[PDB]
Amino acid sequence: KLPPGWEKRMSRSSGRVYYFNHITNASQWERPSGGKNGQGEPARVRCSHLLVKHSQSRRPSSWRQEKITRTKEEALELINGYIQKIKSGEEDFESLASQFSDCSSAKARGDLGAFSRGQMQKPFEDASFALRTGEMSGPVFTDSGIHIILRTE
Amino acid sequence: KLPPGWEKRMSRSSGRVYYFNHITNASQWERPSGGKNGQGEPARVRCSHLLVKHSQSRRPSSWRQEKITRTKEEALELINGYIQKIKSGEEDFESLASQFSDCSSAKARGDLGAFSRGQMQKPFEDASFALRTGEMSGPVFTDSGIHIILRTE
Repeated sequence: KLPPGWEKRMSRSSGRVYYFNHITNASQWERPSGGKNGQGEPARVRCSHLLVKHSQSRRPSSWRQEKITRTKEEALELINGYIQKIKSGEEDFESLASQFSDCSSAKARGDLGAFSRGQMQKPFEDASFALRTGEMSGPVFTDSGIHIILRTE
Repeated sequence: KLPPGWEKRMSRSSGRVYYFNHITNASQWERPSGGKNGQGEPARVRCSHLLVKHSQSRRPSSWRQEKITRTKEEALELINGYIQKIKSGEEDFESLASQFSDCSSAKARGDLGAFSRGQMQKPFEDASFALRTGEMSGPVFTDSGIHIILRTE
């Protein structure tokens, strides 16, 4: 039981039990399922994303700044903060992506349109295809930087 | 702190702590916020809903059945099951609304379009306007029956 990549975990040095997805890096308190079988993954998905680059990005530059100097660590710090703000309900994905995404797609509020496998960097693709409609990933690491992915279709 | 209608609660006879919204009846393990002030509520929203009627509905009839005979209790049982299935990620709101909503809007996968205050039954409206974009309510009781509301805009 439990959909692809999902496993019950516990925070280190704590008694907090949650569910974590090994493919999307998403964490949630809620059990990810309650049967459907032989479903596989979708052949095509539509996602939006929020990218936070760092000094180690293949191209450490964006519409936000000519030279990204933040470290991988600081980038992750920011990504976790954005995820926290979205999950709290205080800020929505689209407004945060429009303001803070280091990807040009920020102009379209982070929307990347629909795509199939073979287009995006492997970890990005793996996470995108492991998300069910409406789900949001955790921190996804690619050569571009760190992403938060939202599956819209 | 905590947005409109939200309060930290605990399940009776248990140690399970969660957050509950008194206006939308939504329950979640996640703190609903992490500051914005003087925000009020949106003047217009767009929502989708899934209605489960019961024998006490003003009009106990729908495209699903000429006579709804289920009790208020059974209707609530069903609504809670749908909320559970959506939160698990096993089923999405639109497909469930298309199949089980007793409202004609089922034809549009539950979409009601955009609206302002003064159009919908009071409890429905109160819940809709207390939802932030993307949020889903808990069981909302109106004269029509019991609803699950999803704010899309």
